[PDB]
Amino acid sequence: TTIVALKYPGGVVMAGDRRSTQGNMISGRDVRKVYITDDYTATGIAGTAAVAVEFARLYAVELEHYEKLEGVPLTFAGKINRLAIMVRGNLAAAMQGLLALPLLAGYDIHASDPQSAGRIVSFDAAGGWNIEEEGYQAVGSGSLFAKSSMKKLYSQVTDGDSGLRVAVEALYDAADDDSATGGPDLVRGIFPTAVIIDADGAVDVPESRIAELARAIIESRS
Amino acid sequence: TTIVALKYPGGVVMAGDRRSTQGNMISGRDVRKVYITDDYTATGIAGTAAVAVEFARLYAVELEHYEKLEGVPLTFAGKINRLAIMVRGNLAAAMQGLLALPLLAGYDIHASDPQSAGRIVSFDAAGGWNIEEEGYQAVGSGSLFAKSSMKKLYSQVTDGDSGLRVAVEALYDAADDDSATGGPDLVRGIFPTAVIIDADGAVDVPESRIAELARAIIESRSG
Amino acid sequence: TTIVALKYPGGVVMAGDRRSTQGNMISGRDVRKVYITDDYTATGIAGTAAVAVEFARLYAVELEHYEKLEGVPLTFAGKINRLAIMVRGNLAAAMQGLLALPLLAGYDIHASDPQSAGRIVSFDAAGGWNIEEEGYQAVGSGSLFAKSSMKKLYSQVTDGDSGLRVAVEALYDAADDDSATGGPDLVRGIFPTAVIIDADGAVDVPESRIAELARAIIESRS
Amino acid sequence: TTIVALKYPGGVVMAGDRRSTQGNMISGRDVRKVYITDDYTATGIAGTAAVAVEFARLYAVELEHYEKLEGVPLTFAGKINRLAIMVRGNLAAAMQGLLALPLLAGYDIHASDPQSAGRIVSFDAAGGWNIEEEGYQAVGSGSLFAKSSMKKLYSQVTDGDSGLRVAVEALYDAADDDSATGGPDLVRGIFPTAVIIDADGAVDVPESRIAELARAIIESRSG
Amino acid sequence: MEQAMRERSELARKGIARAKSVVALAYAGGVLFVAENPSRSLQKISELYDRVGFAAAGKFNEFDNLRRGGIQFADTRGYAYDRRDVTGRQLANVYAQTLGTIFTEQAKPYEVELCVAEVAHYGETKRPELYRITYDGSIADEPHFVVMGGTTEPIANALKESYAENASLTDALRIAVAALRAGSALGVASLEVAVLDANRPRRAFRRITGSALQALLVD
Amino acid sequence: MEQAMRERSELARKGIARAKSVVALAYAGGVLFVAENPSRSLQKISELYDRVGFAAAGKFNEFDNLRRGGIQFADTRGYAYDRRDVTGRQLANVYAQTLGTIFTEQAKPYEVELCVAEVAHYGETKRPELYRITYDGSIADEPHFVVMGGTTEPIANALKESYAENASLTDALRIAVAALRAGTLGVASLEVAVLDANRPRRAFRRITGSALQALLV
Amino acid sequence: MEQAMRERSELARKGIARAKSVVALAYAGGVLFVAENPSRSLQKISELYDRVGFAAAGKFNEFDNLRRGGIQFADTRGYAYDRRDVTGRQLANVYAQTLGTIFTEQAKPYEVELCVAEVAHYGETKRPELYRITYDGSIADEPHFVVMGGTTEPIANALKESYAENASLTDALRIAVAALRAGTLGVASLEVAVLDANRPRRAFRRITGSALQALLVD
Amino acid sequence: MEQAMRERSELARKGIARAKSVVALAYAGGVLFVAENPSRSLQKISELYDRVGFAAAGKFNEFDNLRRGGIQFADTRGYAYDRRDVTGRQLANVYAQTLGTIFTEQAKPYEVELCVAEVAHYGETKRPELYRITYDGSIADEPHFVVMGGTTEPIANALKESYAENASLTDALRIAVAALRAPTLGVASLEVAVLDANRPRRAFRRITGSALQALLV
Ligand SMILES: COC[C@H](NC(=O)[C@H](CC(=O)N1CCCCC1)NC(=O)CCc1ccccc1)C(=O)NCc1cccc2ccccc12
Ligand SMILES: COC[C@H](NC(=O)[C@H](CC(=O)N1CCCCC1)NC(=O)CCc1ccccc1)C(=O)NCc1cccc2ccccc12
Ligand SMILES: COC[C@H](NC(=O)[C@H](CC(=O)N1CCCCC1)NC(=O)CCc1ccccc1)C(=O)NCc1cccc2ccccc12
Ligand SMILES: COC[C@H](NC(=O)[C@H](CC(=O)N1CCCCC1)NC(=O)CCc1ccccc1)C(=O)NCc1cccc2ccccc12
Repeated sequence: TTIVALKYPGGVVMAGDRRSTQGNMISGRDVRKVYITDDYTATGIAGTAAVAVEFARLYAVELEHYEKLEGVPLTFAGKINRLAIMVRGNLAAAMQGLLALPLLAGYDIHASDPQSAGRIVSFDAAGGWNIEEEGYQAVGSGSLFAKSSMKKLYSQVTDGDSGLRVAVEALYDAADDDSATGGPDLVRGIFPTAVIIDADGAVDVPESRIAELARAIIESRS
Repeated sequence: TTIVALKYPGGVVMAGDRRSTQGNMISGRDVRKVYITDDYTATGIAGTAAVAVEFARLYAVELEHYEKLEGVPLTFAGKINRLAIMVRGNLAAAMQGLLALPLLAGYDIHASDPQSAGRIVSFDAAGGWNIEEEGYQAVGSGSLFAKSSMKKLYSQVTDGDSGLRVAVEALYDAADDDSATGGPDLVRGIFPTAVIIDADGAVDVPESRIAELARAIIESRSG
Repeated sequence: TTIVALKYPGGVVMAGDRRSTQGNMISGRDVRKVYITDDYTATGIAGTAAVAVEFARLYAVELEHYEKLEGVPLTFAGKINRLAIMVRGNLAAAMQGLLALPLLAGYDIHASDPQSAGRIVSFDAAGGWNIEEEGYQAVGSGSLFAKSSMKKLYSQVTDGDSGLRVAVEALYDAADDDSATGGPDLVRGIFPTAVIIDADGAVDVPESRIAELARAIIESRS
Repeated sequence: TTIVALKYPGGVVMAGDRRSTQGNMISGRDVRKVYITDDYTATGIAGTAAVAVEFARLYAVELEHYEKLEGVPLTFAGKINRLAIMVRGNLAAAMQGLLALPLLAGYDIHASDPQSAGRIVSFDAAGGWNIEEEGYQAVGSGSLFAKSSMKKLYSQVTDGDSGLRVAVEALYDAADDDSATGGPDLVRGIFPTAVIIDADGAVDVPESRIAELARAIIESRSG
Repeated sequence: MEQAMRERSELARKGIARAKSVVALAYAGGVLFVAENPSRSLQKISELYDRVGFAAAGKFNEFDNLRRGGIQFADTRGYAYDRRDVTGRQLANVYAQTLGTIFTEQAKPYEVELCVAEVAHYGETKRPELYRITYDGSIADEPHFVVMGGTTEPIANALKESYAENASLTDALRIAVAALRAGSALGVASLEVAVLDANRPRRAFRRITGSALQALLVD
Repeated sequence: MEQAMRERSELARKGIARAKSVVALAYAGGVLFVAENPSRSLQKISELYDRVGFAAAGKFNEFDNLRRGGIQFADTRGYAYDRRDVTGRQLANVYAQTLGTIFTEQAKPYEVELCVAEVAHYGETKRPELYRITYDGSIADEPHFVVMGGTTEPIANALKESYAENASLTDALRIAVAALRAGTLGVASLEVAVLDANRPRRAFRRITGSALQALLV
Repeated sequence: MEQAMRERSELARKGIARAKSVVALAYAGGVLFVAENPSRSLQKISELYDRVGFAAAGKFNEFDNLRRGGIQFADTRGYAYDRRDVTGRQLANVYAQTLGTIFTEQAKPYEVELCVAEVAHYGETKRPELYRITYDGSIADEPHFVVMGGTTEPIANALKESYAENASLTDALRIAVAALRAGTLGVASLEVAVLDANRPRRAFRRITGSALQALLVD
Repeated sequence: MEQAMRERSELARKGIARAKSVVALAYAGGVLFVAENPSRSLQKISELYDRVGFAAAGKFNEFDNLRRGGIQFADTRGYAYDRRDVTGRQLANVYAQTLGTIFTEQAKPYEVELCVAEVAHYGETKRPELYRITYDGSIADEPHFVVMGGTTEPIANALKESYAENASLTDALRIAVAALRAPTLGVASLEVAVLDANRPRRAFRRITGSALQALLV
């Protein structure tokens, strides 16, 4: 599994692969690991599938719950804190093999500079959190390959599109060196999923664009 | 044990073997592992017999309970979620040997088109779930053999009867390579159980049909 | 221990040996392991003596309790379910050595065909249950010898008397190959206990008849 | 420890030795292990001394408690059930070394035949129970030897006196082969304790009677 | 309290008087229960234990609660000790205690009247026992018959003269229905009839229904 | 004591007399439930178990509480034992016990009247059972029909002189709506359901919209 | 018994009669909620679930308690099963049960009146549903409009004469504010929200300030 | 029922009328709290959270209980979520809920009246918010000023005629003390505090002693 997130001028992007494994066996090819949790926030999760999906769903439900009760969404720090508390709450089961790490990407509408409103927060198994100032972050079994790739490719990010291509390429390198992360399946037409968030909100990146970007990467590597 | 489920145009089919074992010893030949949980859903379960049957029973009771209380049956997603929560609830006992994995096959009446309105959901021991978009799925000690058989035979599925054939044949291959899965007992006349579900609901396939199909498979592999 | 039960045309029979052991030492010769739990049901139990007897007593009391409270006895499926729940309830103590497996034989008065209204249900330690649609079943340390004997002798079962013979003979083979199962003690005149159930209810077979069958079997083997 | 009980025509007899040990060390010479729990029942207990005495005392209190509350004594089956429930209740502590097994001898006033109204019931550590028809029974570290002696000597039991002698002799053999069982101490004048129960109730056998029978046995074995 | 307890006693007594009547009388074969009951399936007479039966008059849900509680008590005592230790005197005693506590402490007193009957065990010579428990826990030991519910005076008088403790089942039944008729103004459709049959091996309680009861009625 | 119970009983009786009426009568195909119900989505008649149905009159939230309690009881009993051990006599009995306790101990008694009906199992031959439980836990076993809520006397009388055993579905329905009139009654003001003894498992079945309009004319 | 219940019912009825009025009516685009509310941050209309909205009249802390309880019920159910299993009928039913319990057992009955409204899911053609729950748990399902709080009769009649099915948003708004007057408003005295059947997921949306002024000019 | 609630409302109302008066009004620098207080250590105005202040009139132990409960609520929210999620609307709402429960269910209702005020965070342009919570849980959203305790009418009218939306601290204080009069109150009978929108984090600060004396002259 690999989830990537990077900031571009005025927005943020998050992408994730589609592969589910049980040990060495492939048990999933169309899996979705990146979710839109609220109008301006998206979460990608790595680890035990059951716990991961429960995290994403329950987290979105919690945010919208606070929004409807108090008439205003949580501050971004509040969202961070609740996700962290959820992870810390799962620590016990994580020690027993039901581990799940989230990666949070958002656009803070209360931020000072509408271009520096992008937010990327990483977590550890104890619910430690980090707001990333260096522009990108990844989680999962291929996160070190994806981060080391983005370390070289990030200078190419100049708008909401170059960022998507650097994300997809980082996922490509992750799948290139990590068998638990799935790369582009041109035979079946299955590509990573992506969500992009700017001042207009959080939207799903259409599949066709990720397909064309992936093909560009592949033919570039041939 | 092997439970198979596959989608056919306008419906779904689920079949299961009949063998009950304790270690190497065979302790059952007529066991049933596929149950009609509601008018449009059937569940096949693998693992510890007690836990499996209790899962099927309690699950059916839960669905009908919600239906009678709220005057409408659960959405299919709701049914999936409840089964998953049940498995997740059993995880602790599963760690001590009372493991039970279900496989869910249903017909979603709220689907946008009675073509591909069939649904197949598989689970793991932590109650992870997956809605299969590739047409078939299996669970149990022979699930890999059955899934690999259906990987080759699925292109032949065009209606309910061809799907039922491919299901029974996948069970035949599973029993061919896995001693914990039982094949057709032509001496006793005991064959896998099957349920087929379409817009008219979920019905039990009569033993006759499954027998004819089994002998068709045997004679195809013989002469 | 060996408990056998087989169906005959229009009824069911259940028989059990009389031996109580502690390891290798024989601690009982007149023990009874088959009980009439209901007007139309009999239960034989194998394992720890205390747990077995308490199972039989508590189960009979439970059935009669429901009968007097609701004015009608439980359906046979209900009886199966209650016995199963009892075993599953004991699983914890069974893991520590207080193990007890029951075998249930009954006559379903609500069945469509009175000739096939006999019922035989076997259980496992987790309360799993099986309604036998094959004619016979056994439980205990000698149950495999008894099942393999009945596999050959079952074709001879045509009435209650032939069924009782086949049952006692299966117990004879079990005791022949299992030292924990007791055979007929011709010196003391102690023979297996038997219960037969038809439309007239469940009655205990008198010891004289079982002794006659035992001597027939012995002479047949010499 | 050895407790014996045997049936004689119209009654029952129970006897026990007097030795208390801690490992190899003798910590008691006059210990009493057989108790009259009610007018028609007596219990002799083997194992941990504390638990044994607590069993006898608590049991007598329970029986008399029921008698005063309901105005009638328990049926013999009821008494057996209560003693068994007590043992099963102690199972947990028994697993940790506080084991005590009882042996019950009684006279059933509600029995059909007064000559065979004697009752001897043995128990196991889970409170399993058996009503003995063999005629005799023993419990304790020497129970094998005493039961094997009574197996040979039981045909000589024709009344209460011959039964008493056979009991004391079984205790003598038990002490002969088991160092945890104490034999007659002719220097100190300490002999086994015995209780005899008939239609007139349960009475303690006097020390002069048991002493005479003991000296007869000793002289018979000494020539 | 001088008037609260008076009001409670009156509520219960009136409740019992406004309800149909029940009779239980000892006959040569054991004990006979006859109750005016139009229902096809709602019972006023029940088995308690092997040789112990139960009859009630008053509000259904309340004496049914008491019936279920009595069955619970009996089965529990038989399990804890032995079946032979469960006696009619015991059930009568626990019913007296229970109805006393209900009468003093429940939100509303129970409009019920109870009869606990016991016949001898198989093969034992012993006269039947009848116990009467009232809404306030009062307990009485009746020797021949018990009448509960409605206007009891005509039924008690009818029974008191022309009674046979050694009557036949049919004779005792027809005397019982006669006494029930003296408190009117019946047949199979208006009666619930059951018997504690001292000649049965274990469970003495059995119901007399339909054509068989018609046989006992019409001759 | 006397006046508290008097007042509770009167509150309940007035509450029931102020609510719409419901009738349930046995016919050749099982049991028929007809209730004055203007609502599109609120129900006075419901399924309890495979062969057991439920009808109620009075305050909605209260008899709905009782309905859910009955479904819970039935499902639990079927799980603990078997689906065949669940009977209409049981649900009626528990409703009597419950309504007795509510009437005696709850802050305000329930202004409800209940009917529990049972038809035979598929293939089994058994006369239907109708049960009526009132606000104080009183229970009665009716052989032909049950009327609850509002002014019953004219409806009960109408049924007494117009009901026949083993009527057709259309006949039984017309008789039911006729008896309801005595105290427009088209499809828009009716809620109709049936326990159909001819169904294999779940006998409860609603008759709504075009089908009901067809059955009325 | 009867006197305590008379007093509870009377207290609740008077308390509701003293509070401002709320109207909810079905129009071509969904359901419209209009309530007399001079405050600028305290709410009488709120979102319950994706396609389910909530309106209340009476004592604020009480119907706000009920509002939060309804949100809790809806979110908990949607989590336990699925978002499509949460319905307006369910919420109305649970509000009836809860208000029954409050009216019968709490120290003081709730002086509140509730409306639960549901529109169809995106792309589905389903008629809107209006539910009215009263201080004692009585529930009724109206097909066109619901009026709560204050003197309701003049508003109910005003709507009865002036209401038309499938009206435009502006039309329904004008008719609603008109019916409210008979019992001069504008943006500073109104709280207006709508269940917008044309929105993909969350149908609830508020109409405030400049937009509301635009719809009021018409 | 009705009698009991009337008596409760009267007890609380009389209690509030007999108590000292408090005023809270928005000025150019934030929010101003002025209260008649002869004590030296018993405080009627207090800090709740970063930008949220609290003022009360009535029985001391009771509104002090509410003050502590509000502090607990605010701190708990800020910890569970974030300090920026604690708002004046929330504290006012929870105070309305709490006083509702107290008014209906406590042995004696609380003879208190509450004001929750909030100013903007440092560097933000948000007009102050004033909330008024009364003894029965009624909550109101005031735009300019709130007066509590004693006979309020003359003070409320005085502020209605003399209020200036953007007055200076000295000006607003003079107006508040003026309206409070309508013995000769001064820097010994007054407790004054301010929510100063120009503080970086904690906006609540007291104006006492020499500084306050400077403000009056
Ligand atoms: C690193 O670990 C690999 C992990 N794989 C798993 O967790 C796989 C996934 C799988 O076989 N299925 C998905 C659910 C339906 C059946 C098929 N189960 C397991 O590993 C079983 C866990 C377990 C074993 C024993 C006792 C308790 C628990 C994975 O793919 N994690 C990636 C992932 C992230 C977010 C959402 C997801 C949703 C579905 C699948 C994967 C998802
Ligand atoms: C591969 O997994 C082995 C499993 N075996 C078992 O479950 C067998 C079944 C069995 O002996 N009997 C069936 C019911 C009673 C009569 C005989 N019990 C066992 O293995 C004992 C479990 C145990 C656990 C912890 C402590 C002690 C013991 C099996 O065959 N499972 C297959 C299966 C799936 C769904 C429904 C079923 C229903 C009946 C029988 C089997 C069923
Ligand atoms: C487990 O297979 C061996 C078992 N043996 C036992 O259960 C024997 C029986 C025995 O020694 N006595 C019977 C009662 C009176 C004294 C003599 N106890 C034991 O083995 C001791 C159990 C235990 C010890 C310590 C901690 C926990 C548990 C047996 O024979 N089971 C067969 C059996 C089946 C149904 C009813 C029975 C009733 C009485 C005796 C046996 C019965
Ligand atoms: C286990 O078989 C040996 C047993 N010995 C014991 O029970 C002796 C008794 C003993 O030393 N004394 C009696 C009391 C006054 C001092 C002397 N305790 C012990 O051996 C130690 C107990 C223990 C060990 C570890 C943890 C907890 C506890 C015995 O003799 N049992 C025979 C016996 C049966 C009925 C009633 C009795 C009463 C007194 C003494 C013995 C009795």
